[PDB]
Amino acid sequence: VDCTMYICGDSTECSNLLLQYGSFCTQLNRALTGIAVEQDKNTQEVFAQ
Amino acid sequence: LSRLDKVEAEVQIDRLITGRLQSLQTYVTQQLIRAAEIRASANLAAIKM
Repeated sequence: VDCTMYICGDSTECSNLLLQYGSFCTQLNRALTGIAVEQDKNTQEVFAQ
Repeated sequence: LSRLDKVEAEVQIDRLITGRLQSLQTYVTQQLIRAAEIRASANLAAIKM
């Protein structure tokens, strides 16, 4: 998820307001990327034996 | 606290409280899920032992 496109969409005005909450969009994208890499790990360790 | 009188300050402080408390909740939730992952790995290591 692009946390900024989700929360604000195209708006620059919303994007500037959003930046004042700081790291939260980075935390969200980092969590979803970790979940995504775990799915390749899961398939690797089940099938690539 | 150096700069605004009490009733104007209280609104600004309530904004800081809200966002900081949400940052703490995010931390403690992610730590509870990491704790479950390490707990599972510790149970596996106890079995391996």
